[PDB]
Amino acid sequence: MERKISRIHLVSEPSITHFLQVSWEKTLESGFVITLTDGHSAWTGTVSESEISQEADDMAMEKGKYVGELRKALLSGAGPADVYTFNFSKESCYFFFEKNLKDVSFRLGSFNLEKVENPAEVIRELICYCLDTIAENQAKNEHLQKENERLLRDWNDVQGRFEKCVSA
Amino acid sequence: VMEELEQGLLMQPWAWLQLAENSLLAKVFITKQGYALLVSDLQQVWHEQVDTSVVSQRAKELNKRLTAPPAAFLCHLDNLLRPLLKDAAHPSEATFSCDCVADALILRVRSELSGLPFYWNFHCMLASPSLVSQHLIRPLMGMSLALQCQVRELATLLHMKDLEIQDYQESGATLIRDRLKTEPFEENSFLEQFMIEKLPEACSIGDGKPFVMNLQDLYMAVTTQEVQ
Amino acid sequence: PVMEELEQGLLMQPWAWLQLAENSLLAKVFITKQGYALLVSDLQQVWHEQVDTSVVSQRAKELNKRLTAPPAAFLCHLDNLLRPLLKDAAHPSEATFSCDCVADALILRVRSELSGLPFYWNFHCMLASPSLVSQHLIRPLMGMSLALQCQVRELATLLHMKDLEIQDYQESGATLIRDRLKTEPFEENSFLEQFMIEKLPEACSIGDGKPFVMNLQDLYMAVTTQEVQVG
Repeated sequence: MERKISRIHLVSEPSITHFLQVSWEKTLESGFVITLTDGHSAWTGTVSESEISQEADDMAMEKGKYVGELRKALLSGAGPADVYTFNFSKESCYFFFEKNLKDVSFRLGSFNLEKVENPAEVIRELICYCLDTIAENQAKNEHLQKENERLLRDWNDVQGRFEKCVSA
Repeated sequence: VMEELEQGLLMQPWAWLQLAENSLLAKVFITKQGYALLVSDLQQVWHEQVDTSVVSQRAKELNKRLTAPPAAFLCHLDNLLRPLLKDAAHPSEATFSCDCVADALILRVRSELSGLPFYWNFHCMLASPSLVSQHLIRPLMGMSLALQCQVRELATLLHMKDLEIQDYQESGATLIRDRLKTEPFEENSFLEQFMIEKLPEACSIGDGKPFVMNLQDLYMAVTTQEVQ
Repeated sequence: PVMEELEQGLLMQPWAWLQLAENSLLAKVFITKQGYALLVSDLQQVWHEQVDTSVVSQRAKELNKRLTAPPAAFLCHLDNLLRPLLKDAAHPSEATFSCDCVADALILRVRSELSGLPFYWNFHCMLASPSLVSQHLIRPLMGMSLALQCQVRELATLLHMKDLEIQDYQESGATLIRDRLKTEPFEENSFLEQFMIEKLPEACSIGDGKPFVMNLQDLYMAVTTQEVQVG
């Protein structure tokens, strides 16, 4: 159940940053659940394989390229020169994202999100997941540092032993 | 506005186009206010002049998700087309396909910009007799006349060089390299030899490639002179 | 088959200059006992016509009544009247020519005196099809241009060989006697640069088409024959 949290700036409200959480089971192709929050309200939607296939067919391109573009846009995997614009109509709860290219734009995708009666629960879940991953990464880094220190010490000792033996 | 497109198309050279094991000769002039295209296959000629409004109308229907102004679309199309027309054997990211329905040629170009698809179709109807004449017949006759004048100048220069060589031969010495001896140049004999030996290959238009590769500067100069 | 022979004959024939009452035209006519085929142009539009014995007889009866002639005799007389004019101009003709450019069609009226009696004919030439126009004007002209370019290249190579021979003569302990007979080295780029700015404006003027018929007809005929033989 892979998850990814990214920060975006909607054109409608550029003075604040929204958080987009995308969760998928195995791969983005199969489907994913997205959640857009701003600290006070949350909107959750789901996209299935059928919707992705229909969008790819409508845009008339291979599924792989569309999946790659979706990964670059939603998961914040953009390259050195790649601008993506996210629009969200709150009154209609319609969230779409497009790729900006000079003076032209491509409507990369669109979904119809729905409000959740308890944004607090999802906010707390997101914060708890962030804290858990932070702790896990810190523990892994500490273990790796310990291993590196041990390896360095052993390497130095073996180097000294070799220095003695070469002259012996 | 409209006249500028016609003048630009007239002042443009022919380019070779390859598509689905087929060849075409294309002249394209694209500006922010529209474009003009003329495509020939040595048997028929099709022409298309297009303005910004129709560009937007066709683009919004071909690329549903593309939100672009006519100027940007035209600039992108020009940047995509000019490199291919200028020369071949380059990173051609565009695929071309031509089809005839009843009397008009539909030329579809499909490419990718920033990895996203981009389509454009030229619906070029048969060119009018005046346009075809002005673009092919008169320039070709002018080029032929200019080449004949060049041949006459070359013959005169050869005659002068032969006179100098004869001066040396009659009053002078012998060449150290006997292999360099050259026969006197006779216009009638040279023309006869050319006609019976190399005319069949020289006059082989083929699919239009030799016309583009060999003489295009002369065509441009003749067209410019005709304009003035 | 008769139509095919007429088409082949028209293709073989060379262009000729015709001087009407006010204007001028480039024309190619091929007449046989089975009918005729004509192609006229004015460097802006091309008109074509092709008629068979029946059409010829109907037109002869409707235009010049009181004349009872078979179509073969009428075609032979038309050939006798037209061919001398096309072969050479500015000679005793006594055959008035006129043109009327009706909407999307042309009418070429020819009037003559046949043994001292009136003889009228009209060519109803409609706009020529793109295929015929291309085959008759465009491809032959491109072939002629390519052949002339090849001739220019050959002459340049000959000039280069002559320059090499002159250099050998000069280097072989020689001394030119007549200094005036001194040809400078030949450079293709310099010659082209001089030509394009000195003679192209006057050498690329087609005018009314007279230079085309007066200069580039043998090459045109050869190119057309080669194209026919190829296919």
